[PDB]
Parts: sequence; C-alpha cells; structure tokens
Amino acid sequence: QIVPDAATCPACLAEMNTPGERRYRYPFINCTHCGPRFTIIRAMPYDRPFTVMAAFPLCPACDKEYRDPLDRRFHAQPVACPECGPYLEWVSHGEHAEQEAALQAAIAQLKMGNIVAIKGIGGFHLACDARNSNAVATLRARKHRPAKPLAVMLPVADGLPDAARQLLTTPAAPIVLVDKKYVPELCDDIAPGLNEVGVMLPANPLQHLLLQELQCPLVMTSGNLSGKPPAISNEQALEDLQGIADGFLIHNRDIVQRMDDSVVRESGEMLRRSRGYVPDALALPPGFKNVPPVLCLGADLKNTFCLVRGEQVVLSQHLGDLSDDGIQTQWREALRLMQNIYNFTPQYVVHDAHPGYVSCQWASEMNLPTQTVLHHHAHAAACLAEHQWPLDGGDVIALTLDGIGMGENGALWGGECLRVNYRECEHLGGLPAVALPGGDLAAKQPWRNLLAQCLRFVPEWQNYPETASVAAANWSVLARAIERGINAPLASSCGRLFDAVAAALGCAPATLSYEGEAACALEALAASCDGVTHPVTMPRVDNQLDLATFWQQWLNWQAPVNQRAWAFHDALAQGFAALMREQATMRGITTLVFSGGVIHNRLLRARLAHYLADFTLLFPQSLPAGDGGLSLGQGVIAAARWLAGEV
Ligand SMILES: [Mg+2]
Ligand SMILES: [Zn+2]
Ligand SMILES: [Zn+2]
Ligand SMILES: [Zn+2]
Repeated sequence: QIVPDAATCPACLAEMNTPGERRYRYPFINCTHCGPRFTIIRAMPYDRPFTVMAAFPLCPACDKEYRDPLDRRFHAQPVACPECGPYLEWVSHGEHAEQEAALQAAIAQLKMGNIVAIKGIGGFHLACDARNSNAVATLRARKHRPAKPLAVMLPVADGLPDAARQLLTTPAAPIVLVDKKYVPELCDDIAPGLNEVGVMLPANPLQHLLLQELQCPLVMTSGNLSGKPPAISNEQALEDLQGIADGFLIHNRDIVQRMDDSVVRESGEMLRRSRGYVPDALALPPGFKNVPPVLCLGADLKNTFCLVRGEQVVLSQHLGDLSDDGIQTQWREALRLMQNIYNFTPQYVVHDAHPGYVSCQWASEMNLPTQTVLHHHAHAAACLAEHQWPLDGGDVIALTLDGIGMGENGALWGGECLRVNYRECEHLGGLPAVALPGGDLAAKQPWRNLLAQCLRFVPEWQNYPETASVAAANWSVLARAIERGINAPLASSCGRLFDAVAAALGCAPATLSYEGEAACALEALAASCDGVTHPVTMPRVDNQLDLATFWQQWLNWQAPVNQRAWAFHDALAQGFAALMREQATMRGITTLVFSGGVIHNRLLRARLAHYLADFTLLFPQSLPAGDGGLSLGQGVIAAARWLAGEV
C-alpha cells in the first residue's frame, strides 16, 4: 500500500541530531515510517527503481540497512546518506555553495532579514523572519500580495492549545489555524485584518535543521507566481522566483507530484486536503457497493478530482484554479499516478453542469460517457457522504451558501434552500437573484454588489453615508448596463451579499487582492463582538429572504462596526433558519445539511446551530465545505444514479 507523505519521525530526527552518526545533519534522512511517498513515485510498484531515487545507487552501509529485516530502514525505498544521496545547493546572485555550507548560507540570509526560496517535499517555499516587519513587507511587495495571510513555521508547538498541538504533530503535519493571540512574536503584517494565523511545524529534515538553527518563527509560504502553477523543478523555481527570493536553497532529489501543505482549523475542520492525506481512500456511505470506475472532475476553483469504484473513493490533492496557465500538466500527472496506484481505468466521467468550465472542456476530450451534476447538489451530497448518510437514507433540506455556481436552467445560484437526496435536487428558495455588475468584476470590487443591492432594494440609497463613495462616482453608467442586462447576470449569491455589507461598512479595500477577502474581513470584525441585542432581520416573503426590510433596518441601526457586522450574520442565519424550518417541518424532514464555501464561516455556523436546535444538523468537517469537496459529491451522486439503474 502507498501511504501519504510523512513528517520525519522521532527516531530519524534523533539519528540526524547525533554527532558520529553517518546521517548526522543529513537533510534527506528517512526510514520505513517517514519521508516522501506520493511525491517521489514515478510508477508502481513502490520500489526504488520506480521512484526518483533510482538515480542514487546506495553505498554498501546504506544497502546493508535497506536489506536487514529488523532495521528501521528496511526497504526504505528513498533511503540515502551523505555518501550516496542527494545534497543541498545554494544559489544567490553569483554565489554558490553546497551541503552544510549551502545550509549555513541560507541561515545567514534569513537571519539578516532576507527572503530565501527553500525546496520542500511537494514544491518550494518562500521564507523569512516572521517577526521582521521589513522582511515581511518586502515579501508582500515583491509577490504583490498586500493582504492574503501568510503561513508561519514555528520551531515548536509550546504555548498553543492542546487541540492545535495534537494536529500539528501528526505525520500529516498540516498548517493549523490558531487564534493570533497565542503567537505574539509574529509581526502584524502576517494576517492583517484577520483573527487567526496558520502555523505549522518542521516536517522534513531540512526544515528541522533550519528551525533548530533559527529558533524563531519563519514565514513559510508557497513558492509560486499568482496565476501560475507552483514550481516543482529547480529550473522553474529559479525562473518564477528570481524577482522575489534573495537566494535559493535547492537540491537534486526530483519532486514528481505537486503537493501543497494541508490546512486545517484547530477544531479539526479541513480547509485544504493535500500533503499527509493524499492518497488515502475513503469508504463510501452504507448501501454504496460494486460501483463502476467513475472519474469526477470537480470544479474549476480549488480543484480536486475523485476516483470512485467498488465501495471507496479517492480524492486528489488540491490542484488549484483550472483556468490558470499550464495547470493541466500537474492535474494530468496527478491523475496518471493515482490511476496507476489504484489500477483504475474510468468507464464514466462526471463534471459540473456549467458549460463554460475548463473541467467541462477537459471531459469532452476523454471518449467516455459523460454526465453532469449541479454544483450545489454536489456540495450537499459531499456533506451527506461525509456523514455516512445511507443510499436509501431519505431526503434532507440543504442550505448551500457560496459565491457562484450554475443552477437549474442556467441560473446562477449561491444562496439556496434545496430538498436533496443522492439522486434529486429540488430548489425551494433562498436569496433573491441580484445583478453582478461587470460580471467577473463583481467578485473583485465589493461596492458593485452594494450598488446592485441599493438599486433594487434601498429607496434614496444616495443619502446614506454607507454609500458615499458609490454615490460620488458616475454609477449611473453602470446602473444603465444593469437595467439592460449588459454583463450584469442575476445571481442569488451569499458571497456577494457579504461583499455588499463589507462595502457598506468599509472593512476591506475598494478593490480586493484575493477571492473572499471582503467576507473574511467582515467575519473577523463580527467575531470580536460577543453578541448584541439588535433589531435587524431578514423576513421570509414566500420562499425568499426580504432584503428590502433587511437593508432598511440594517442601514438605520447605528452601532459600533463589530456589532453591525455581527447583526448581519445573526439576521442572515435567523432568516435562513426560518426558511429551512418551514420547508423541513411540512415535509416531515428532521435532518438539515449545510454546505458551500460560505459555510466555512464560524459565526454563521454557530448562529445557524443556535436557531436550529430542533433539527439534526450536518456540517462538513473532514472535507472542505467549498469546492475542494465537490468531486466527492459528484461521485456519490453518479454512483447513486447508477445503483438505481438509471438510464
Ligand atoms: Mg504562545
Ligand atoms: Zn523515520
Ligand atoms: Zn549511503
Ligand atoms: Zn461552490
């Protein structure tokens, strides 16, 4: 069996720190229990000749250890020592070094407040002293990332809550989001405007050597260019990162598979499932058996694919935005190895119903029967599958909250109440559909969504101080485009409503630098409020939330910004709760499901659970609520349709 890439174990770490050991300070020490796996395999079977390590014949001392059945390194496929293995290389503007000297050059650069690219297990990181305001601002400037929070590597987990330390020290070694109050050493440009910081521990020998030396937190963020796939080869690292990194700590062991760090909350909630979890298979729910080989393509953002067969499913690592330049190479290499590992040949392909998706174009190149699944049906089903809801388990009422997905008859959904089972999705109601002014621009500039909401729902909107910058523009050109349906499609998007409220509070920049930045900012603001008595509501009118009443009460309820943010989350949760209660009770449904990327909002979860104590509630935990779990949903739905003998 192949197991996920694993953090250096205590025994290899001790061997590495023991003077006189042959592997003393060797940055590529591994044994049968730890080290790279999925990332160094060319083809099956798992055997040194079919791994990146075939290039390095073993010295006799190594080979004796590889061959002794009682030795920790028995059949350690990528075992090596300094005599026979890979070695470090340092590259920096006409300066070069190797081995221990390569390591010391990188350490001296980091200590001086410089930024170094470091080769890891599944790609390259950019690093610098996370206490150094100057270094962190220079990294943000060079990478054009003014806001998006940076992951930080700490030497140890001391001082973090027990739940965080437990997750941080598993073989998977994820990034764990922890309250920033636990880590005062971090300069304030690490996650500005947010309440959490992603911390990780050293999990490969090179990282242990660095942190043992530096004894301070290091920014350890992905080594890529925005809009491009991460580098996995030295040449592509050297090329992509030359404007950013002051020097490069690289080496000559190949990485064959892109594998980003996994990201979880301290609570155990999965955000990004990659290194340490891939390629572990998951058991399908009861009633799923003898399923034919199905390839599920997932969706266009935060992509994962899924292989479904028998009574199991296996998800790929995070592969990013499928629209990015040359991402198909990494996607394809990941598909090849995963199919090789599981001896899998698909008979069917399932993909999203949006005909404009890249993933849909890729499906048509495959020469297999294809089928389509609505985006929000798949979110809801991934959450049912994760909770082991049986094939014949019965209908639930689902709340699927995200930015935008294609719904029935070409509609753009993102804030819907649905009656759902593994075969059917019936739309019951939700947010009103509101123009996205400027189409793709509506996700980047929150004021567009505020304008769209004001035009539809807020009489005399120009008189409110919340709308001043909008009001002062020549917004009437945009208003005219909106009336005429020119690049202004209607969407009932929960994410765009967050954006509209964030625009009205002024709590993100006018143009955003990353997807979801305004919603994250609004939630961080709301979470500093412990709850407040307020008059803001979102009544139910038929089967939609009445935003006219909402805006009138919210815009006229003066209070500190945190309390206004809180009141929005509370009113939205109460209004959706009332919709779901009526829908579920009158159909005799006792179980509710919640899914979509907006459901990663902790305040909204907590408020929903508060108003829906009379129901059994299913939220995602071991898979991402967002598009990272979508392939799974597609897979259980295709399986359930086949199992029913559907045509
Ligand atoms: Mg602390
Ligand atoms: Zn080990
Ligand atoms: Zn050796
Ligand atoms: Zn989605």
